[PDB]
Amino acid sequence: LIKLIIQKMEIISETE
Amino acid sequence: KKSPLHFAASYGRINTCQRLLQDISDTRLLNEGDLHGMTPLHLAAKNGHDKVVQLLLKKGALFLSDHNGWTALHHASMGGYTQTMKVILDTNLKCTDRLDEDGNTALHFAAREGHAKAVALLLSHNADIVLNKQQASFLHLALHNKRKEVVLTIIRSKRWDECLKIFSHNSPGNK
Repeated sequence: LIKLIIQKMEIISETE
Repeated sequence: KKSPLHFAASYGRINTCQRLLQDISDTRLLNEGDLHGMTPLHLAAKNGHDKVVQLLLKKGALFLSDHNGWTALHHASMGGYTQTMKVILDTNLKCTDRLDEDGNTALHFAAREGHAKAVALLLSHNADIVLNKQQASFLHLALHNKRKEVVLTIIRSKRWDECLKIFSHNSPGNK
């Protein structure tokens, strides 16, 4: 379930 | 833009990998290296994301090697993920019998970590059983780690007699 969270998580203003 | 592709392939973000791989012009970013010399193919195979590695094979990627001689199939067998393993095997067959810097094949790692279905998958295909740098077969490397289930599924196989034939008379360890 935790790997599914990271797969579907929304990352804005933390990329690159 | 290499680090966003490495992060998106290392965690199974398929839509971010589709958006990064829309420009099909430059493939130097697709097969680029890492600090430890891993392609995004290697990162997608290490964590066991079958659709990401299927997408990277559909867009065209090269089975490069790690700094320690590993391949994507070596990482998929170190982890024990049968899906990425099945995808890599269904594309090519000339990548199965492949050696690292220490002489281990993918079947050596899949038997060392004790993954029964990975050993059965590489064993249903032609595995090309070979010794180690220290003259250890995969069955030796499974027996020294007390992995009951993988040696039991080697016994239940059809290749068992062949698996019994190979060893070293001179080697004092794998007696």
